[PDB]
Amino acid sequence: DMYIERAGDITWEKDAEVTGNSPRLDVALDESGDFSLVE
Amino acid sequence: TTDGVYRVMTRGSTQVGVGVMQEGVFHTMWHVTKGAALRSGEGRLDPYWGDVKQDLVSYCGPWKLDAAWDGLSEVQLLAVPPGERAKNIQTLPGIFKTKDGDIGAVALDYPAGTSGSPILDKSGRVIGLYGNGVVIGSYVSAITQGKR
Repeated sequence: DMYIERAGDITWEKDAEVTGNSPRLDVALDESGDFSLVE
Repeated sequence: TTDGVYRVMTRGSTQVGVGVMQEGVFHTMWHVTKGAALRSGEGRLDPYWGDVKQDLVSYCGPWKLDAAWDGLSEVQLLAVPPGERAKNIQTLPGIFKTKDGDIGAVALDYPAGTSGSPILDKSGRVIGLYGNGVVIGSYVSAITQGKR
């Protein structure tokens, strides 16, 4: 039994926590949908 | 059928993912449901389009989300974590550089059951879904968007 339940509206929130960095990465995407790093 | 963000549950119950209802179509990542039918109350949602390489699937109609990261602005992950209320996390995306062009990427590492959570631009439009990515031990998610 896979089922869904509403959890909220899709909205931007002005007072959201802010975190995370912004890496620039070379990647490849294979037939299975898997990303891998490339050098 | 109401527009919004939804938990994807399986049966005790476990949250396996998240998705977006928009314009009567439910959008999530292929690896969350593997294309299985979904229950919604007394109703049933059947898969309509899916693609393993994009890791995306839509139910009840074709993929509707088409906004894209602008490459410059901060975005918000509308995370729906297992056992917790929906919560916005703001971030500046990095970039996946691929031979077919650049994809925005968010360096946020949340539980597997948040896969399918929408990433939003400042206008509130869904620019992609969270949960297919790479490890650099820190996970980085592509901002995965389909085609409308």
